[PDB]
Amino acid sequence: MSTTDKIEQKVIEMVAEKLNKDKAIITTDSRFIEDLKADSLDTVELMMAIEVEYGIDIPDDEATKIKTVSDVIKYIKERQS
Repeated sequence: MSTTDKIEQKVIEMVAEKLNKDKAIITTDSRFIEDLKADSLDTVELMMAIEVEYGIDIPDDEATKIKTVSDVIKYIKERQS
């Protein structure tokens, strides 16, 4: 049995709290960065909430490795020690 599976279905609640994206907007290719025009000073805390929530770390280098629903579950997965 694996718990990570719950992450693939829980991600919706994550991305919804990360960039304040409504559940009716949560999409795999959610480009909130462009559509919502997520500024830099804003992404600082917005993206930070992903570290205090998941309890992991995500440097600028991997900032684009957990932005998408498929990348967040694909990265955080292998990242989860």
